[PDB]
Amino acid sequence: GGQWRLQQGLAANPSGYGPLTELPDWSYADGRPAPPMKGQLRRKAERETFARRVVLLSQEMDAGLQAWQLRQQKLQEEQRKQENA
Amino acid sequence: KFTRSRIPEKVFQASPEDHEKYGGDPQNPHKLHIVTRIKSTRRRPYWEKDIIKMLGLEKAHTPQVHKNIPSVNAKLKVVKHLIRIKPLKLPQGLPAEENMSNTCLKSTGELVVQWHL
Amino acid sequence: GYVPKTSLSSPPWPEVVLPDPVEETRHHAEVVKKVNEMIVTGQYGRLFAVVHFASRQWKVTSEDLILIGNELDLACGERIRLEKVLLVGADNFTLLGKPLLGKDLVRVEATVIEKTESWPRIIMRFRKRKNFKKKRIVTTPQTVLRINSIEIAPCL
Amino acid sequence: IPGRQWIGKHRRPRFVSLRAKQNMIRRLEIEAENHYWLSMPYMTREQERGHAAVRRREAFEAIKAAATSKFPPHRFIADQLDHLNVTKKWS
Amino acid sequence: TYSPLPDDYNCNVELALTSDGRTIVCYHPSVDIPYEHTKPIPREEGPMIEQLSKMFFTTKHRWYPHGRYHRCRKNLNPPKDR
Amino acid sequence: TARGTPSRFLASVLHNGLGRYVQQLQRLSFSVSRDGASSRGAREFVEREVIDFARRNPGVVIYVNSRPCCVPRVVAEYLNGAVREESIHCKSVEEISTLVQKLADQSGLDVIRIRKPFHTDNPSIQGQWHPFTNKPTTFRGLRPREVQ
RNA sequence: GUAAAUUUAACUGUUAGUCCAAAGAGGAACAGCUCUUUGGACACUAGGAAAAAACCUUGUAGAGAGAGUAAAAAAUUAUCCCAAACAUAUA
Repeated sequence: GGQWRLQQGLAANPSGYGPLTELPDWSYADGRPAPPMKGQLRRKAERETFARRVVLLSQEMDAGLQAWQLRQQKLQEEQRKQENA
Repeated sequence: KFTRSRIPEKVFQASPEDHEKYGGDPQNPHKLHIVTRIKSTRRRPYWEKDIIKMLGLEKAHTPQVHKNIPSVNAKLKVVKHLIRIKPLKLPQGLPAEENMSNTCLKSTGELVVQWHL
Repeated sequence: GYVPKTSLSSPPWPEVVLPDPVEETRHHAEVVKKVNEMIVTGQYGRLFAVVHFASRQWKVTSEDLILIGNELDLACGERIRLEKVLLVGADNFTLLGKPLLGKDLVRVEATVIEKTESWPRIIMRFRKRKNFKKKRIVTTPQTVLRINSIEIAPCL
Repeated sequence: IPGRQWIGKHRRPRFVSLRAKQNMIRRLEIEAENHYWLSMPYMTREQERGHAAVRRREAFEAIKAAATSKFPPHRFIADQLDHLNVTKKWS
Repeated sequence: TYSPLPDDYNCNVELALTSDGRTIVCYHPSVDIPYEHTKPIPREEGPMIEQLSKMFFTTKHRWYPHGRYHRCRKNLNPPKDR
Repeated sequence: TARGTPSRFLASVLHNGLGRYVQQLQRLSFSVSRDGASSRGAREFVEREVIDFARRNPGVVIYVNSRPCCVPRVVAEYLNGAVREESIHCKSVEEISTLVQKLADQSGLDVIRIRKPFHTDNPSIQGQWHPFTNKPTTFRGLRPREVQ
């Protein structure tokens, strides 16, 4: 059952993102933790690249909106110095 | 003969009923798309294959983000029957550099920074 | 709002009704207090823990062995603890997480006894009429863990 | 039945199960949602024009540098003179 | 003794949640079998196969012997589980 | 293939994790040739790595023969009598180090198939299932359709 | 959105097939018949439709005694029939 999991905002596959896979799977006896799983490293890298791509697209299209605004304003202002005398 | 398809644009004039059905917001329209492939490229023509190789959608059920520019919409409008596109809502703003290696994505379509394992 | 009794007007399933929520909570508090005093005194005996170590679920008890199909980056005879315990049970009581159980209510130890590589397994692909005949030998690495103890603690 | 039983005038028509119809409806509702989320773009076409030109240009320049960069690898004296120790001894 | 499901066919088990909600505790004791439900102790090679067929209720096929090939492939010292 | 080869059940030597852990390998026996190409990768292992391997776990007695032969080999004698012979001819440094570490980090039991991934010696805490668990009892023990 | 395209030097090989949807021609608006075209698949993996190259779902490949899904269940009143059954326990 995984349609119910989605209508409750969970990963449909319990081996996806959740407590079961994110948390470390072991620890040394005294208590000092142990180097993470290579799956954890791989998924941290993939999520990092995803976030960076989101930043790139968002801020570049905003820069495009700003550039279009100033281009239209340049058209407006250099339309105004042709109306003297 | 079989050809490409030209969808009439009237299929994309969302109604107010649609707005209140899905998470509608006509004005202040959403910035990005998160797109996931849910069908095979095989048994489907070659230009669909090329598009699904252009939008980064090689593996199925692997989400990839894209702009909402009409160019990418004109690409998605011919592989729409192989993709599930959901808005990437950002309840709190896009992450900063220090807290970027500690972010994660929820199945409801939201990117969130507070992901302590 | 009335229907004469008939074989199909009513629902065949016997319509149960749930207990009153407040009395239900009081009952739940009483029984958890009972299990808590059982754990604090020492009633239990041996314990079995359903654990989620490193690929999949193992049902584990004291003294026993578990073969994992991958290396674990640990010297031989180097004590370890297994977090992610999703069931722990004794003769009379058993606790299930939702999904997991805190790192204080259940403590599962372990040791590594041997690191081996599995027996040589064969991958052969073959197709008829095409001279397609591929052969390969694979030796997965494995490590065997002795589960040492499973200590439950009163914190409920 | 004449032969090649799945064709011919007296073909056997397959039946439409309920779960196949339910699958059709699932895909079709997903399509309706796609139609919605393609029904409102951010930037009109006149606005996007050239906004990401710099990124594409630098990516293509990276491609060009990679293409132009192919050349034989170096050749060191150490390799040729370290093959000469397949006759080590003890004495 | 709560019986939404009639927990009397076998025994009774009590369910509860710890106060916060992140652990579920179930109490199941070994119900003992009552006394007054108890009772007191009360104080020739074809017919061979047929009689063994009726006593153990298996059919006749498995009782005939097997040849040498099917009895050198049998494992004399099999591994011991547990 | 599985049918065509032996098998076993998951096992330790002497319940080798309960009280403690004892290294299973007692002995390693290197044979090397002073003047011979095949032993080259082994020769340096006697110069560079063997000293640190000998100190890095001291329960193993390491012998090195240094005969005037042409072939090397390593004999790994274990506590329970099993001898693992391994060939190191025409090998190099890193692979011989990996081999000797692999020998000194496994038990002596044969590498043949493992049938169960576990060896739970007391596989029940709550009472193994027989067909009468979960089956009710009746008044005076009347099997069905009886009278008295 | 992409990371590929064009050109130079260099040889071999195939060079056209079958079936399905679609527009058509011939033929009986038959043929597992012949012939053009746009697409798909096959001659490569796997699961389904009973068996099933050609229909539907799926691609990049190993180990696992872990999980979620895809397609996917037949309804109306001329040797020897051919799945056994079942109108209702919360999809």
